[PDB]
Amino acid sequence: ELPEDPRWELPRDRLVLGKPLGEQVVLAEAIGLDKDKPNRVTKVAVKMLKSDATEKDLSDLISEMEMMKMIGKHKNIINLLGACTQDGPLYVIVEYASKGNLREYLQARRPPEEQLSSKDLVSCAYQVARGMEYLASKKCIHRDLAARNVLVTEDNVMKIADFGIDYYKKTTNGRLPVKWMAPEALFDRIYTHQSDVWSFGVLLWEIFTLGGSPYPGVPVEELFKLLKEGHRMDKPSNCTNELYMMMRDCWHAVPSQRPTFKQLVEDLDRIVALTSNQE
Amino acid sequence: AGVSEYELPEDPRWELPRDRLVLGKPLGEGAFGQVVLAEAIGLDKPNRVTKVAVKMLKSDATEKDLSDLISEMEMMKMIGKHKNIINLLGACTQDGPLYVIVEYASKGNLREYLQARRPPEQLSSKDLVSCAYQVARGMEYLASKKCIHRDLAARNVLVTEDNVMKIADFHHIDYYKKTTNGRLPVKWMAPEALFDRIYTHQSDVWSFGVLLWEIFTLGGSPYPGVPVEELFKLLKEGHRMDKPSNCTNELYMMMRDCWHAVPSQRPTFKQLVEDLDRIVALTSNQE
Ligand SMILES: COc1ccc(CCc2cc(Nc3ccnc(NCc4cc(C)no4)n3)[nH]n2)cc1OC
Ligand SMILES: COc1ccc(CCc2cc(Nc3ccnc(NCc4cc(C)no4)n3)[nH]n2)cc1OC
Repeated sequence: ELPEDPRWELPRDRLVLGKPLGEQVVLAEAIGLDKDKPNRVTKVAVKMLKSDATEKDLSDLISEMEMMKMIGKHKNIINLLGACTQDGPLYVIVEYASKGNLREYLQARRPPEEQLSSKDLVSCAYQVARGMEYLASKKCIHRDLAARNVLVTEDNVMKIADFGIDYYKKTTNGRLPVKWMAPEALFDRIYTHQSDVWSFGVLLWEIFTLGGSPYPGVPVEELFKLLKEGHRMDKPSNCTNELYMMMRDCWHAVPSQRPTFKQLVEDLDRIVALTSNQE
Repeated sequence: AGVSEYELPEDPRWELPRDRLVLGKPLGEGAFGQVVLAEAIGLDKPNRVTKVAVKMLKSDATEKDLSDLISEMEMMKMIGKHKNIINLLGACTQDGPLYVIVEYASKGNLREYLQARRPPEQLSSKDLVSCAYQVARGMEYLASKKCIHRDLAARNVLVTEDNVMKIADFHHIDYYKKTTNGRLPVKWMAPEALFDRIYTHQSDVWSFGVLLWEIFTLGGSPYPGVPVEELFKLLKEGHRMDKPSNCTNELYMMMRDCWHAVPSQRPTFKQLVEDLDRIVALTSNQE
């Protein structure tokens, strides 16, 4: 049996499980998630263990939930809304983002859903930096910050997910997560907020290429050689010299010299206000 | 070889006496040939010196390497003169090693020329389109003379003192073989040339598109860190190199057109020369 936390506990008859969202996370409807409004349904995402899970997988899911409780609420992160911990499988209830991951969102909006202006792209970057600055302020290190791990809501709000290793392992889309990793995290296994800033630099590149794949055709061994040579990704087209300078600053060889998330948030705030929405 | 082991046939139209050629510093070398800087005393008519490039065999060459050098010289005679190609000026074929005398381009290859001029002799957007126009004009002439290049890349384009673009070097090939700079020549090859060994003027158009990419990236390296096997996989997926920064949508559409999967759907060198001529005239010299 699991211990019961009344702040977060939702009765099981208040949760209507729906279609799976991805491979497990399912779409669901929560009845009266808020105690003050018991007659309203909220579309939510529910994370649960599969039938083949072990006692280690359960402790991992519990730890993720406990971590989300400690971190607290922020507009630019996927927030915890509740849990079903008693008399049945553990359900971790989180915010639902209907427009999917940021990579897919940007790809679907490439020129021939709707079209994104230059100001909208800088706004995505600002929102992600904002969420990262909050997570860093809570002493949290992400370790896999990428566009695939950023979710977009119905109201186009950016929300960071999975915040709370074999180099040759590939993702579902067939990409290599090492391509987002700072050299000190890759070669010395040193993970800091500065190593996440390097990953944010790769994320900025993904935004301004509208869901572009980093280093296409490059295997792990060749990437290690590019990083050792001090190779850096090329300036995307439809990217200012100022935004490319930001990416390059995030990719400083010396971690202490990279900008912080606080600086990135301030710079991005000023750039948004100066960026045209007319193209 | 056809008596060439002991003596070469004469061609008085092109023959320069050996005492009228002063061999100088080497410019570069391959597996069995080499290129040296030289001074030629009175090429035309009479006593003035011209700085020239001389191609000759290395001391380890075979009869096959000699027949290859002879064939290159004979091909250059057939092709004729054009401003945007390295032209034949003469030869020393009798009583000694074969010397193939060609035009000297002092500012080196286009890849180095563009890299040395990256911002910190700056080049404007009109200068870049002008390089592209000049290469297309040289290629249009070579194609009109039934010459298929097979290795059209910025490394094989030479730049003279007056900034004129001149094309040089106009189962046997190993895909895994690298250049001096450490690049893979397969990254310039058309898919039909790569997968079906079909070489045409349309396959050279594909290479010109990769050359256009090299110009607008100011000597940028195509597909860095990509091995041969992965490149084959990118081409099979219909992957295309990204639009460089400081490159118009019109010039990127030109590159993409050059990279059409169907060779008949690619522009011809005649069409590229016409398009580039119109673009140059409309391109600013102010940036
Ligand atoms: C306990 O740890 C987690 C905390 C939060 C999440 C995100 C839950 C979620 C998913 C969605 N919206 C969509 C829309 C379209 N497609 C998907 N696919 C599923 C998917 C993508 C990612 C990123 N994570 O799950 N989701 N909103 N909210 C997943 C977590 O575990 C992997
Ligand atoms: C019959 O085949 C050829 C016909 C012409 C040539 C080019 C001759 C030449 C070289 C130069 N100027 C410089 C300047 C700086 N560095 C060099 N490097 C030498 C080099 C580069 C390439 C391309 N070919 O040779 N050359 N001007 N003119 C080469 C040929 O075969 C390899």
